[PDB]
This record gives sequence, structure tokens and C-alpha cells, in this order.
Amino acid sequence: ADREDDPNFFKMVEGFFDRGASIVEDKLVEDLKTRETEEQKRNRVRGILRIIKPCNHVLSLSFPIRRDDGSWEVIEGYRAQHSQHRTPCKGGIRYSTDVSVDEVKALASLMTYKCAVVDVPFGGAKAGVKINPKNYTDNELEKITRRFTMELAKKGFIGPGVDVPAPDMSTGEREMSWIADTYASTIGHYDINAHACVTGKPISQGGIHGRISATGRGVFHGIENFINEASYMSILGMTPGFGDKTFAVQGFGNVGLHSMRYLHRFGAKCVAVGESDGSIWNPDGIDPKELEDFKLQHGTILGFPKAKIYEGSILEVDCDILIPAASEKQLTKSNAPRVKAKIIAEGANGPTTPEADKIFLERNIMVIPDLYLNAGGVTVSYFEWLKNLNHVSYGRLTFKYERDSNYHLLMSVQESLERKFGKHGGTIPIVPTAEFQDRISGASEKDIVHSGLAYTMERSARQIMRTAMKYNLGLDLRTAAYVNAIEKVFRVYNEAGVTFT
Amino acid sequence: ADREDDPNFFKMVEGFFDRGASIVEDKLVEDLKTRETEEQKRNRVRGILRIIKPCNHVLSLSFPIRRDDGSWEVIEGYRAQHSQHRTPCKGGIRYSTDVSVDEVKALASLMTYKCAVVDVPFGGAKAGVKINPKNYTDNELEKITRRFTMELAKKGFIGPGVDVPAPDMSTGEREMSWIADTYASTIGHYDINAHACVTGKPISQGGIHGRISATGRGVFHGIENFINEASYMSILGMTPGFGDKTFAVQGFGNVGLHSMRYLHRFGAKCVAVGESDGSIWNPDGIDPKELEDFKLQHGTILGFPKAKIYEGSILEVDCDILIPAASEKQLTKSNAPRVKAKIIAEGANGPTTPEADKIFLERNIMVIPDLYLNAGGVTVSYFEWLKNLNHVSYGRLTFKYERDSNYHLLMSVQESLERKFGKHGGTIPIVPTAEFQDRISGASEKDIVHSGLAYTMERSARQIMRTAMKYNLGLDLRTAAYVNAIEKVFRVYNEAGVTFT
Amino acid sequence: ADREDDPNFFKMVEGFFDRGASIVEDKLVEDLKTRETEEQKRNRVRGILRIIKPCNHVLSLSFPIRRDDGSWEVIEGYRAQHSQHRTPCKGGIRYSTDVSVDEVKALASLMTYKCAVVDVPFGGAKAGVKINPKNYTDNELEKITRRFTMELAKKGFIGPGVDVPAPDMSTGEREMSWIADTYASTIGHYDINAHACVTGKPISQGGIHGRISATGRGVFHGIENFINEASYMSILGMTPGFGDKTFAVQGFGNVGLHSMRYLHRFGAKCVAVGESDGSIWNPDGIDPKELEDFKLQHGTILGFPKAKIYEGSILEVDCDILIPAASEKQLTKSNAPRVKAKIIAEGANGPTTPEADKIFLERNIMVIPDLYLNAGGVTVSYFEWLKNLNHVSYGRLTFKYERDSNYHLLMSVQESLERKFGKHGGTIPIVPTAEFQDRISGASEKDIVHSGLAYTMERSARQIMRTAMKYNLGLDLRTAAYVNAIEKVFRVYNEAGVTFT
Ligand SMILES: NC(=O)C1=CN([C@@H]2O[C@H](COP(=O)(O)OP(=O)(O)OC[C@H]3O[C@@H](n4cnc5c(N)ncnc54)[C@H](O)[C@@H]3O)[C@@H](O)[C@H]2O)C=CC1
Ligand SMILES: NC(=O)C1=CN([C@@H]2O[C@H](COP(=O)(O)OP(=O)(O)OC[C@H]3O[C@@H](n4cnc5c(N)ncnc54)[C@H](O)[C@@H]3O)[C@@H](O)[C@H]2O)C=CC1
Ligand SMILES: NC(=O)C1=CN([C@@H]2O[C@H](COP(=O)(O)OP(=O)(O)OC[C@H]3O[C@@H](n4cnc5c(N)ncnc54)[C@H](O)[C@@H]3O)[C@@H](O)[C@H]2O)C=CC1
Ligand SMILES: NC(=O)C1=CN([C@@H]2O[C@H](COP(=O)(O)OP(=O)(O)OC[C@H]3O[C@@H](n4cnc5c(N)ncnc54)[C@H](O)[C@@H]3O)[C@@H](O)[C@H]2O)C=CC1
Ligand SMILES: NC(=O)C1=CN([C@@H]2O[C@H](COP(=O)(O)OP(=O)(O)OC[C@H]3O[C@@H](n4cnc5c(N)ncnc54)[C@H](O)[C@@H]3O)[C@@H](O)[C@H]2O)C=CC1
Ligand SMILES: NC(=O)C1=CN([C@@H]2O[C@H](COP(=O)(O)OP(=O)(O)OC[C@H]3O[C@@H](n4cnc5c(N)ncnc54)[C@H](O)[C@@H]3O)[C@@H](O)[C@H]2O)C=CC1
Ligand SMILES: Nc1nc2c(ncn2[C@@H]2O[C@H](COP(=O)(O)OP(=O)(O)OP(=O)(O)O)[C@@H](O)[C@H]2O)c(=O)[nH]1
Ligand SMILES: Nc1nc2c(ncn2[C@@H]2O[C@H](COP(=O)(O)OP(=O)(O)OP(=O)(O)O)[C@@H](O)[C@H]2O)c(=O)[nH]1
Ligand SMILES: Nc1nc2c(ncn2[C@@H]2O[C@H](COP(=O)(O)OP(=O)(O)OP(=O)(O)O)[C@@H](O)[C@H]2O)c(=O)[nH]1
Ligand SMILES: N[C@@H](CCC(=O)O)C(=O)O
Ligand SMILES: N[C@@H](CCC(=O)O)C(=O)O
Ligand SMILES: N[C@@H](CCC(=O)O)C(=O)O
Repeated sequence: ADREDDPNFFKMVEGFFDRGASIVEDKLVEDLKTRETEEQKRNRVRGILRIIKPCNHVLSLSFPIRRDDGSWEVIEGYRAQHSQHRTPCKGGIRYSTDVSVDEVKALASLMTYKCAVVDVPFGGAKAGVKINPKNYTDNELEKITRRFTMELAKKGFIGPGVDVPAPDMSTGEREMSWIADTYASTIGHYDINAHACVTGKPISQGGIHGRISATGRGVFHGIENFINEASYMSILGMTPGFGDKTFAVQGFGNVGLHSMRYLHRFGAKCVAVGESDGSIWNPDGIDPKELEDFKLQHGTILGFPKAKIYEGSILEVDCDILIPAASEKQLTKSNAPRVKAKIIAEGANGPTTPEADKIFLERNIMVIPDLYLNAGGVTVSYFEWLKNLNHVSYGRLTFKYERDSNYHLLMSVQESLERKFGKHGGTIPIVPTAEFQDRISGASEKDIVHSGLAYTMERSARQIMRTAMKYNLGLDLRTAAYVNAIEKVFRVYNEAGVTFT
Repeated sequence: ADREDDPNFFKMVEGFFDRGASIVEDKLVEDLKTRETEEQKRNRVRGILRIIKPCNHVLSLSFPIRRDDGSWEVIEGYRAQHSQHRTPCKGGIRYSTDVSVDEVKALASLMTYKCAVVDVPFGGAKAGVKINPKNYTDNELEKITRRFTMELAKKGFIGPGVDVPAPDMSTGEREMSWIADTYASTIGHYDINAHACVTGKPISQGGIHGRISATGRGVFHGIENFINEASYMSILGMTPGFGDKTFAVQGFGNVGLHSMRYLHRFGAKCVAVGESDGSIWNPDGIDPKELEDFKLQHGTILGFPKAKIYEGSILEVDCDILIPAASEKQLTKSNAPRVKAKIIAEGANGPTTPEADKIFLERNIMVIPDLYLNAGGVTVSYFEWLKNLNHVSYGRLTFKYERDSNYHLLMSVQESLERKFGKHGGTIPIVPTAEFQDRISGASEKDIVHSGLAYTMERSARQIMRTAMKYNLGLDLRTAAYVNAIEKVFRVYNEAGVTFT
Repeated sequence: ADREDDPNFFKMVEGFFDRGASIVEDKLVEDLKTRETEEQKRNRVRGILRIIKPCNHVLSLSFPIRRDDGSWEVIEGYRAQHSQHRTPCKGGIRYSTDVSVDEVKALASLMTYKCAVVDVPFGGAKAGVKINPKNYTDNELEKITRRFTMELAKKGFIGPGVDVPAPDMSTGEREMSWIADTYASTIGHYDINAHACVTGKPISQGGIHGRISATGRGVFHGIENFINEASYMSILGMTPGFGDKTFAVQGFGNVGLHSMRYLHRFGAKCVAVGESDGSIWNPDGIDPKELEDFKLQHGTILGFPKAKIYEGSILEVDCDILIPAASEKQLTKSNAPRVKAKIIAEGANGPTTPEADKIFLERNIMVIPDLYLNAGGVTVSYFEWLKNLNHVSYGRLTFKYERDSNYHLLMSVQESLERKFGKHGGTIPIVPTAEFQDRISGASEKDIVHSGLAYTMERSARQIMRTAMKYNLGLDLRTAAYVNAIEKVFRVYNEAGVTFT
């Protein structure tokens, strides 16, 4: 944590909201079409906005575990539900000591708008268990998450139609596998959609292909849709395309390692990788498979053979693209001036504070907002959810038919040409290309996740680029996204009676 | 209400049934394949029909509401469930003072067969609140519908697997939005499919695209599949096609305004529009998107600038196509002789009495039965229901695949032709037509509703036509449909053990 | 609120706990009699205590309500569940702007121990809606409490087997009547014990007789069982009995008005009555009937004809018995020295801060702790709960039999005496006393509440006086009660496996 700029997390995000609130407030009043045409529209609007911002529910939990050494310990744990204009709430579970109600109240709100950015029909939620996970044995961490699932389940803070958790900092597949198993074996025992109570699950447990990457893949697609738009690259003095760029990732977690993977593939170079014990550095480039193989073996990126330890801030590393994939409030009024990079891809949830945004705005530094960029996590989870509702491995019922249908479709183009060009004209083979033999049978689960994600990271980037052009926000994409989110979320409340009253 | 021919509504529809009962009774005994082959196939057919006819359940409600002026008023309200061979029951909620148990017992039965016509897997239900809706403020109407939802929910007359209401006379999106919200926030709180308890919902609440039109769109498709079949147009002395026809709609509601829009588009020309205060007239033609703009501004069609006020019965207006989109029992023994028109498109539920059919039959006037023609309402609702069960905006998971798949499919026809015609023969662009660029990504929700509706108005007309031919009913399409309905509904009961026993 | 001594409410009560924790900790280790006889008895004890004090659950609610002026307002509202070693949780709903999570987290904990004092089998809960109740119309307050009931019900914070609210500051019968009706008409629709979800209900809604008084009656019994124990009155230099005492109540609510009535009856004299706008005074005595009749007419005690607008603090009024029946943290490090009274009857929840206790301890001033004294509220509620479970007006099934049975019992003592004293001895009437003709039919609901309450305000004062003698706490009755509470609550956790594990 910084000290000059350590603003309250929930209020920080409220700040981003209130900015977007004013910018559409005019429009919201204008398409509102009611017979109370006045400032009655504006105060109805202002009221509905005042309903949106604050979380609807926060549950606070002091529950006992018995540690491995026979002793008793009390665990603090929270889960804020921000909005519910879309049931079920969505949002991850975070294991940290940083965990605090305001931090979960903040992340939950982010999940509300984050889903509105990428048109996932979930209300925002989040949750923290206030433990250093590296200080508990795996059997302790199991007892902890299972128990946390119960106490959440009993008070209605996890359920396939109510609230669907997912992984986050220091939680992953393993934790999610537990959360399902408790609720499948206990309270959700008769629930057919039980297993749909939580995403990020291991594939064998009902998870969806590529969800672990997903968030980092979406990070790729997000940087891409902009870095291939010279209208913005003209404003950063940078060339369109990944081919020649250099980047740096703070954090090497599920968002870091895979944001590094998907860029080091589709073009650019990794220069430096951070972690909560220090960074490594190499301007020549760092291979993600080597580094990961070194973090698996030795549990730290420090001392990488092919990369010098970097003395100094990872955020300040000279590069093209800065990807904070760590915790929040990392780039602040004091170090934001020194960032000597040109694209900020917020992988992490709110890693940049509003005072860093004003510096980055001035310094013509493009911050790709947290709302849009890591929405790949929720999006693939949103798929994982529909998978557990449709109870089928995607693609299975149809494969051998949009297959045979295609081969018959092709055989029509063929017979029709032969039918016209007689025998003499020859026989005219109509045959799938190489990049159509791989789709000849249609959508597999792998593919849907990719294109389904690819679509809406591309789809929702335009919706932002539209709005940044429209209201003339330029490189203030963060306000551009909150403008879209605030509008979509409002769209529900307005056409609803707003409350059962 | 007429005086000479005001038959009991439920018995009226029973009349239509009993007619269809006899006509298939032979067939039903015929494919019955049991070894009790006698005329006790007949009596267990005659028993199963006797089970179908009468409603299974009717709930009668005297519930208090406090009005706006602090005072108390008791509200009468009914919901008959006709059959349940398909759970969940389906059928709308009607707000009128005409509302009476017989009238709801009648409409409910209609919904049973109506769904059997267009192969929607719902049992028939309906409901009335016995209020003049203009005489209550919107806040009164809210507390009325919400309370009515409760008392229906508690006694098991609304639930996604039990009974799914929808709009009807003097109810629409707004009411449906309330019905969902109460049951979502109250009794259905844990129900994942809660919002699937009621159709006609606003799009933002889980509704489906085009449901408000839908019923009137289906009215278009219904008239079409017949008016484009000279085999019937030879029998009316009329030319195939919409291009030159003139019509008149009694009622300007959801069924009227949209039956007018979809015909005034796809050809014919509105001559006169009725309402519960009088009709307007103009042989030259009436534009729906002037008249609607006049009804929105001024709350009445009367005094339309481009149409004088018409001087007599709207049903008697000289025209080609008469579309009653009002309440029931409108064309009777007494005014049926003077209907000066050639095609009767029953948009409303049972607007023509059996004695009017006897005249229209004689007078070679084609009545397109209520069962078939307005089944667009239930059909799109049936879609709205599946949408709330599948929890996805249709088309989303696949768009960028049957897109990329098609572009690759095309690229196969291309490469294969080039692969045969060398560099000699050029490069052969294979490129979607204009029409096909709009489908290149596949089914959106807009499209599915259209084609999904278009298909079954077209699949079910040509189940009626090839029963009216079969048992030689000619222009008695009403008996033709009830013959289909009675058969499909039978089939369930026959293959079932018929009851818990 | 004071400034010098305004300690955190939760932590304040934790302070009272930690005191009691140490004092029994030895005993708890002592009768523990496990294999692991060590300081492992002590650390499993210290662990179980660490599980007890922190609340198990807190739910935080921002829910909207339409105000009367059509506008929207968001309502903050919380409900902490402290412990659950006894389901269902019990504890009131408080309407104030003082409402804050720490204040509800504090009161909830108090309810845990308060029930343990008077052997009510409920875990501690509490709840606040953060509104000034003056500032909302009754129709607003209805749509506020009903909505608050829903959001509490949905997340599992009200239910006959889960959590049973009750009235508190600025809530009473009316609010409780609403809470029942919503949950009876909505979520608890099929619940047979639905109306047992909340106590303090109006008699007609399932309430129990004397519950409104109850808390103030118990305040009488509590002062009594001590003021009639010269062993403590020798230590205050005061005479045993009520006959000659004088007393002052801060607050005139349900706890004030009825603590004043029950003492002004059974002996002593009211000298001064406080309220959030000032106090009245009269050393000669104040009649509760006249005052109440003044407050009903004029909505304030100020300007009482037979009593003097008192300059200065009500708490400092010269008297024998000071009854704070207001909000908490009223007697602090700064005004506690000035209290020139001798018995402090904590009617309100925690009206005295731990630094005031130190002074009062020194100044030999007997503080009758909040745990014990106002436990009449929960006790009669606990009865109201059992009444809604037994679904009978108490006494009904038996009246005409312990009646006829006693008249026959009497007739046996008679016939047996006559049988021995022949005719030479007369006829010997055996006849109930006047004080037995009123019990001749046995327990009515009125009586059970009285004696059922009377008993356990005795039976539990005894258990405190036992323990204050035992561990030699003298006039530290507060620590004496927490000692008893901590012990009873512990014996559940000890004999339990302590958790899901
Ligand atoms: N609330 C419900 O009715 C429940 C049903 N579902 C289903 O999930 C799907 C929801 O997708 P839709 O929002 O209807 O389609 P959509 O994203 O294409 O938007 C269609 C309409 O919903 C609003 N909207 C647009 N974007 C939105 C966004 N990110 N968040 C909230 N509202 C937005 C707008 O009013 C728009 O007119 C549907 O299939 C729904 O039936 C899922 C949970 C509960
Ligand atoms: N797992 C997922 O699917 C999703 C995670 N996110 C978000 O990305 C951010 C991090 O998430 P993950 O990558 O999954 O966490 P992670 O727990 O998998 O990885 C964190 C690693 O980076 C290090 N680290 C943590 N904080 C640091 C800090 N301030 N400075 C330097 N190093 C630090 C830690 O040593 C740790 O080893 C959060 O904002 C999270 O909400 C984004 C969407 C989905
Ligand atoms: N316990 C669960 O969650 C299961 C129920 N479903 C639902 O669909 C989703 C999972 O899709 P799948 O049908 O599993 O995809 P799938 O047919 O492509 O195979 C699933 C994965 O688990 C393995 N697997 C395949 N068949 C299995 C079987 N009968 N039993 C156990 N493991 C098997 C496979 O090796 C594969 O990697 C989940 O969300 C789930 O709710 C279907 C299977 C898993
Ligand atoms: N909305 C739907 O889902 C469908 C409705 N229907 C039926 O169509 C009819 C119309 O109802 P909706 O269009 O749904 O809503 P609606 O209530 O808005 O339509 C009513 C229209 O008919 C007028 N009207 C009432 N009584 C009249 C009378 N004696 N003479 C002339 N006009 C009169 C009304 O003033 C208004 O113009 C109903 O009978 C309904 O059962 C049939 C299937 C689908
Ligand atoms: N409702 C119940 O059954 C019982 C209530 N309590 C506690 O007793 C106290 C209040 O009794 P209530 O039930 O609330 O009846 P109440 O809410 O009607 O009493 C409040 C009265 O005291 C006044 N008041 C409030 N704050 C004051 C302050 N700082 N100074 C002077 N006057 C003030 C109010 O204006 C009002 O006249 C609270 O601490 C309550 O939690 C505990 C035992 C039983
Ligand atoms: N299940 C329910 O919601 C209703 C039935 N009950 C149940 O019984 C218990 C309450 O005992 P009670 O019989 O009400 O005490 P109760 O019978 O002594 O009522 C008090 C007086 O009011 C009159 N009274 C008697 N029964 C009445 C009734 N059913 N309704 C209105 N006035 C009546 C009588 O003259 C009686 O003397 C509660 O547990 C409750 O569950 C009482 C309230 C509503
Ligand atoms: N954590 C981690 N995951 C990997 C690594 N390499 C591949 N994956 C994962 O492998 C999964 C499936 O991989 P593939 O079958 O090769 O298909 P892919 O989706 O094209 O592989 P990637 O693009 O790297 O995701 C994806 O979810 C990736 O996240 C790695 O080095 N570390
Ligand atoms: N009331 C009313 N609604 C309209 C009108 N025109 C379009 N709509 C709305 O538009 C919806 C479908 O419109 P489109 O998306 O434009 O589809 P289209 O193929 O271009 O043609 P239509 O469906 O006839 O409008 C309808 O369900 C209506 O909600 C109109 O003139 N009056
Ligand atoms: N708020 C309020 N409650 C009252 C008042 N008078 C009576 N009550 C309630 O009604 C009950 C009936 O009281 P009583 O006539 O005294 O008979 P009781 O129940 O045996 O009480 P005791 O005679 O004192 O033992 C009381 O105990 C109170 O709970 C009053 O003036 N104000
Ligand atoms: N925790 C991730 C993913 C949440 C989810 O997939 O539901 C996020 O906040 O974006
Ligand atoms: N009320 C319309 C619609 C019914 C429905 O969509 O459920 C009808 O009777 O056809
Ligand atoms: N609110 C009162 C009464 C609680 C109850 O009766 O449940 C108290 O805290 O003691």
C-alpha cells in the first residue's frame, strides 16, 4: 500500500461511477420518455443511480476452523453483493489479509459494471477470506473454504440462481472444486443445477475449457482491439500491431502468466515480470514457458537464469505495455508520473487510482480500464455457468451433423458445377480448406470459449470506442466503459417499477 | 354484448369441441390398437374426451386492496386451469368487468387447444381480474396485480413449472413486469427459473424480442398461408396475394395495432379501425404509424384527421378481411348476415359465436379460427419461456462461429474451384449475397422469434388444411383445428394410464 | 454521545466478556475432565471463548423505498447474528440514526448472553434500520419494515427456526405486526409456525399477554430481588424494601413507562422522567398514569402540570434508583462521578460504559447489569414464541379441570373430616380462599407470563448472587452475570465437537 494516494477502494470505484453518471445523466434523461417530462426525469435518474452505486448486501463472517495443530482459530470472511438487477450475482473469492469489507464492497461493485461492459447477465458480487493462504496447510485451506461455503450458502450468498462465486487472488480450481462439492453434497443436494453454483471449476468437476487462461486471453484481445486502431495509436505515437512491442506484467498469477503467454505468442516481448517478492528483467525477452517452469520448480520467479533481478519498481520498467496483474491501488499519484510506458492494460481489479488516471490522461498514456480488459474472466465463467445449466459438453449433439451437412453442402456446389460443365469439363472437387477441415464438424467447447470470448471482447471494445468518440473522452476509456455500464444497468431499473412497492 | 345470440362462453367453446370430437371419434377408435377392440375403444375415447372438455381447476379470489384514497376495496379475480396434460399451464391475464368465471373457464380451454394447434407444450389456462382498469390509478393497478400474483402463487396458480401467465385485454408488459418481480422477490426467491413464471415480460426483465407484436405478426402469417392458396381463394372469389386487399380491424390493442401494421406493410390496406368508443373510416387507406401516433397523443382513434368517423358497425364495413381484435362474442346470429366481407381473421379469442359460423359457412365466408390465428401470442411466449430457461440471449454462444464457419465454408468452395481452374482461370471470389451477409453469423433472438413463429404458423396451417381436405370440412377451418387439437391432446391421455389410480 | 468516554460499542461488550472470561477460565479448565489434561484444557477453553465473542453473521442492507412524495430513498439496515449455539437467534429491531454495524454487532452479542442469563434457548441477534422514524409517514414506515423483512427473510435473517426479531427503540407492536404479515403472506406461506418468526406481536396477531410491559415488569422484579437482600442493602446504606425509595427513569419508552408503572405501584416514587428533549421533576412524586396521559395528548413529557422542567442531567437527579431506559453509553467516565444515586437499574441495553462501572464500583453504587435486568423482554418473547408453536391460548385445554379437580380435591379433605367427625362434629366446609378462587381453574396466559417471568427473574438473580458471592465480586453484578452467561454458552460448544469438521 502507498500512503500519499491510498484512497478508499469502494469510494475510488464510486468515483469512477460518479464520473460516468454525469456524462450520460443528460442522455438518460433524454431517452426516458415519460409523461413527467421535467427535472422529474433527472431526479428519477439521480435516484436510480443512487440506488445502483451502493452494495445491496454484505455478509460478514467470523467462523471457527480447527487448525492442523488441534488448536482453534477464527476466520474472518466477507461477501458483498453489489447489485441484483441480474440474478445470480457473480464475482470471485479472494484470499488475502488485505481483505476488508471496503475492498470486497469495491470489487463487488466492479463486478456489477464489469458484467455490464461485456453483457454478462449477472449482478456484481465478491468475497474475501482474510487469511494469508501461504500460512495454512492445504488441509486447513480445504476446511476453511468448505466451511466458508456453508456459512455463505446458509445465508443465501451462494447458489446457482442467487450468487455464483469464482476464483481470484490466491484461489483457483482447487478452491472452486471444494465450493461445488460442499454445496453439491450438502444444501444443494436435490439441486439439479447444483454444480452451477461456482465457476472456475476443474474441467472434471463441470468447469469449462480455457477458463483458467480466459482472463489472460481476454487481456490479449483487449489490448489488441485498441493497439490495432491507429486512431488511438496515432495518439500514443506507436505503431499499430503487436509485432514490435515490449511489455511488463506485475504479478505472475492466473492473469499474469496467461497475459504473458498470449502476448509472447501473438507478437510482443516480455521484458520484466513482477511478484510480491521482487521483479526479474531482460530487455532481450523472457519466455513464459521457461519462467513458469522455473516458478513451478522453485516457487519464485527471482533468480531466473535468463533474466537479471530488477532493482526498482516493476511498474516503472521501460516498455510499451504495462500489465498490472497484482492487487489493486498499485499506480498512484506518486509513482504514476514515472511509468515511462505508453499502454496500461489493467488485468488486475482497479490497480490504478483516480489520481493516477489524471496523470496518465495528461501524459497521453492509454489506460485500458479494468472493467473491459479482465472481463474475460467473468465471460468464460458465464459460459461455464451455461454449460452447467445445459448439462452437455458443448457441440456434442451436432458434431456429426454440421459435419455431414457441410460435406453435403459442398457436394451440392460440386454436383451443380459438374451438372453444368458435363463430362468434358472434368470432375470438380469441392473440398474444405485446411482451416475448414478443423471446423468441419462445428463448434467444440474449446472453440466456443475462444470465439465466444473473442466476439465480446471485440464487441464490447467497439461499444467503448463508440462512446469514447461520442462523448469525446479520447484516451479516457475508463469513463467510457462506466458510461456503458451505468447505461445498461440503469436500463433494467427504469423499466421495472424499480422495487416491489 | 348481443341479446339474440349471447351464448355461454364456456359452452360455446365446448360446442366447437363436441363438433371436433365426433369428427375424429371414428379415427381415435381406429388407431387405438388395444385388445379391448370393441365399441369400448369408443367409450374409453368418449371417456377421455369427457375428461378433456371441462377445466381441471378454477381459483376464485376476493382479495382486498387499499385504493389511493385510503379506502378499502375488494377485488374479484379468477384463474381457470383447463388442462394439465402439459405442465406448465399457459394463458393470459385479462382486466375487464366482463370478466366472469365462465369467460375465464372458456378462454382457458381455448388456450389448451390453441397450444395444441401450434404444438406448444402447455396446458390451457386464463385469468381475469374483474376491474375496469381505466378507473384505477397506476399505483392502484400495481398493488392489484402484485397482490393477485401472490394469491395466485400461494394457491399454485402461477409458477414456472406450474402455470405461466401472460398479457391479454388491458394487460401488457407493465403488468407482466410486476408479476415477475413479486414472484421473483417473494415465493420464487430461490427459484433459478423464477422469472420464467410469466411471459410478455419487458425485454429488460427477461422478455423476448417481438413478443408484443408476435400475436399480430402471427395474425399476418395466418391470413397469408390461406390467402396464398387459390384452392381456398377460388372458393371465396378472390385473388391470391395481399397486394390488392382491403381490411378492417375491430380493436386497436396489441392484436389490432400489430395486425394492422403487418398487413399494411406486406400489402393490403386498412379501411376502418374500431374501438370501444366508435370506429374511423377511409377507403383510401389508413396509415398505422399515423393512427398510432394519434392514439398515443390523444388516447382515442376517434377524430383522426385523415379518416372520418364511421357511421355504424365496424364489423359491417365493406372490405376483404375482417379482423376482430376486440373481446369475444362480437359476430352473432343477428349481425353475421350483414358482414359484407370475405375473410374473417379471428385475432381476438372467440369473437364469433357458433351461430355466426353457421351463417359464414353458408355465405362462403372464410373464418380463420381463433385457435390457429392468434396462436402467435402463445408461440412467442413459449419462446420467451425457453429463453428464461436457457438463461442466454439466443445466438450469443455461436455468432462468431457459424459466421467464421460459413466464411470458411465459402472459402472451401473458392479454393476448390481455383484448385481446379489454375492461375489460368482467374481468382474466383465466393462471397455472401446481401441477404446472406445479414445471416452470416446465424440466428439472433430477433430472427428466431420471426422464423420460429413463421414456421409453425406455416407448419400448423398446413396441418389444418390437410385435415379440412381430409374430412372435407372446406371452409370450416374452426372444426378443422379443433380436430387437430382434440387429437394431439387425446394422445397424451391415451398413452398415460390417464390418471393416478 | 459523550466525547471523553465514547468507546466502541461491540468492544465495550467484549470488555465485559473478557472480564468474565478470565474469572471462570480456571473453573472451565477445571470441570473439563478430558484426556488432554494440561494447559490444553486452557487453550481449547481459550479457543472456544475466542469463537464465542465475535458475531457469526452480519447482514448489511441498502434497499430502496418509494417515499410518499413519489421520490426514491435508499435505506441502510443491518442485522448481526452473534451466536447460534441456540437456534433460533433472538433480538430486536431498532430504528435510529445511531444505528451502525458496531452498535448492532454489540446489541446482538448482548442478546446472546442476556438469553444465557435467564435461560432462554436463543442465540443473540439484533438489527437496526438507520432511519429517524419521526421523519417518515406511517405508510413509509410500513413499506420500510415490510421491505426490510423481505431482504432479511431472503438472506436467512428471520425465520421461526432461524432468527426471531422483536421490538426495540422506536419499534413496537405495529412494526412487529407488519413483520409477521409479510413473512406469513410471502416466504413463510406454507410455514405452520410462520407467525412465530417475530415476537412483540399484537395480541390479535399471535402476541402474548403482557409482552409490552414485560421488559419493565422484569425491571421491577430485578431491582426487587436485590433491594430485598439486606446483604447488598447493608453495602449501599439503604433500607430493604421498596416502600420508601425514590427513583428516576431516563427515557419514557416501553422500558421506561412500564418500569415506572411497576415501581410506582409496588412501592417507590418517581422523582424525574427523561426524554430526548429534556426531563421533568417533582420530589413529591410523579404519577405514571397522569404523565402517560400527558404524553399521549401532547407527544412530550415536557411541561407536565404537576412537575418541574428539570435543569440539568436526568442521570444526576438526586434519588435512590436510577433507571436508564434510553439508548446506550449514557453514563460515562465524566458524568458517572456525579450520579448521587445508589442503585442503577440498567433497563436500556448497555447504558453504562466500563469506565462508569469502575467509578460506580468505587463509589459503592450498585449497577444491576443490563444482561439480567431487561431480560424480561426476551423472556416474555420466549413465551410468545412457544405460544405460537403450541398454537393454543395457554390454559384453555385444562381450565375446567384443574378447576373441577381442585373442587374435588377440596371435597376429599372435607368428606374425610366429616367421615371422621360424624354428625357429632358438624359439617366442615372446605372452601378456596379469595386468593385461590382466582387460581381455582389454573394457569391463564396472563398468569403464566407473570409467574413464568417472576420465576426466572428470581431463579436467575439467585444464580448471579451465588456467583457474586462465590468469586467475591461484591457489587460487580455485571461481571457476575457474564460469568454465568459465558459458562452456559460454553457448555454447549464444549459438548459438541464445536464445528462442522
Ligand atoms: N432476469 C431474468 O429474467 C433471468 C433470465 N436470464 C436470461 O439471461 C439472458 C439475459 O440477457 P439479456 O440482458 O436479456 O440480453 P442483451 O444483453 O442482448 O440485452 C437486451 C436487453 O437487455 C438490456 N441490456 C443490454 N445489455 C445489458 C446488460 N449487460 N446487462 C443487463 N441488461 C442489459 C437492455 O434493456 C436490452 O434491451 C436472457 O436469456 C434471460 O432470459 C438469466 C437470469 C435471470
Ligand atoms: N483467476 C481469475 O480468473 C481472475 C483474476 N483477476 C484479477 O487479477 C488480479 C490478480 O488475480 P490473479 O492473477 O488470479 O491472482 P494470483 O493469486 O493467481 O497471482 C498473484 C501472484 O502475484 C504476486 N502478487 C500479489 N500481489 C502483488 C503485489 N501488490 N505486488 C507484486 N506482486 C504481487 C503474488 O506473490 C502472487 O504470487 C486481481 O485483480 C483479480 O481480481 C481478473 C479476472 C479473473
Ligand atoms: N459432475 C458434473 O459437473 C458433470 C455434469 N455435466 C454438466 O456439463 C458440464 C460438463 O460437460 P461434460 O459432459 O463433462 O464434457 P465432455 O463430454 O467433453 O467430457 C468431460 C471431461 O471430463 C471427462 N469425462 C468425459 N465423460 C465423463 C463421464 N461420463 N464421467 C466423468 N468424466 C467424464 C472427460 O475426460 C473430459 O475431459 C458441467 O457443467 C455439468 O453440470 C456433464 C458432465 C460433468
Ligand atoms: N396480447 C396477446 O397475447 C394476444 C391477445 N388475444 C386476444 O385479442 C383480443 C385483444 O386483446 P389484446 O390485443 O391482447 O390487448 P388490448 O386490451 O390492448 O386490446 C383491446 C382493444 O380492443 C378495444 N375494445 C374493447 N372492447 C371492444 C368492443 N366491444 N368493440 C370494439 N373494440 C373494443 C379496446 O378498447 C382496445 O381497442 C383479446 O380478446 C385477446 O384474448 C389473442 C392471442 C394473443
Ligand atoms: N423493546 C424491549 O422489549 C426492550 C428494550 N431494551 C432497550 O431499552 C432501551 C429503550 O427502551 P425501548 O424498548 O426502546 O422503548 P422506546 O424506544 O420507546 O424508548 C425510547 C425513549 O427514550 C427517549 N430517548 C432515546 N434516546 C434517549 C437519550 N439519549 N436520552 C434521553 N432519552 C432518550 C426516546 O425519545 C423515547 O422517549 C433500549 O436500550 C432498548 O434496546 C432492552 C430490554 C427490553
Ligand atoms: N395461525 C394463525 O395465524 C392464527 C391462529 N392463531 C394461533 O394460536 C395462537 C394464539 O392463541 P389465541 O387462540 O389467539 O388466544 P385467545 O383465544 O385467548 O384470544 C384472546 C381473546 O380474543 C377472542 N378470540 C378467541 N379466539 C380468537 C380468534 N381465533 N381470533 C380472534 N379473536 C379470538 C376471544 O374472545 C379470546 O378471549 C398463535 O400461536 C397462533 O399461531 C392466533 C393468531 C392467528
Ligand atoms: N497455467 C498454464 N496453462 C497452460 C500452459 N500452456 C498451456 N496452458 C493451458 O492449456 C489449456 C489448453 O491448451 P491447448 O490444448 O494447447 O489449447 P490453447 O487454448 O490453444 O492453448 P493456450 O493458447 O496457451 O491457452 C489452456 O487453458 C491454457 O491455459 C502453461 O504453460 N501454463
Ligand atoms: N408500436 C410500434 N412499434 C414499432 C413500430 N415499428 C417498429 N416497431 C418495433 O420494432 C419491433 C421490430 O422491429 P424491427 O427490429 O425494425 O424489425 P424489421 O424486420 O425491420 O421490421 P418490423 O418487425 O416490422 O418492425 C416491433 O416489435 C416493435 O416493437 C411502429 O410503427 N409502431
Ligand atoms: N401501556 C399500558 N399498559 C397497561 C396499562 N394498564 C394495564 N396495562 C396492561 O394490562 C395488564 C392488566 O393489568 P392489571 O389490571 O393490573 O392486572 P394484572 O395483569 O394481574 O397486573 P397486576 O394486577 O399488577 O398483577 C397490565 O399488567 C399491563 O400489561 C396502562 O395504563 N398502560
Ligand atoms: N474474480 C474474477 C472473475 C470472477 C468470475 O469469473 O465470476 C473477476 O473479478 O473478474
Ligand atoms: N393471452 C394470449 C397470450 C397467451 C400467452 O402468450 O400465454 C392468448 O390467449 O393467446
Ligand atoms: N429488544 C429487546 C427484546 C428482544 C426480544 O424480546 O427478542 C432486548 O434486546 O432485550
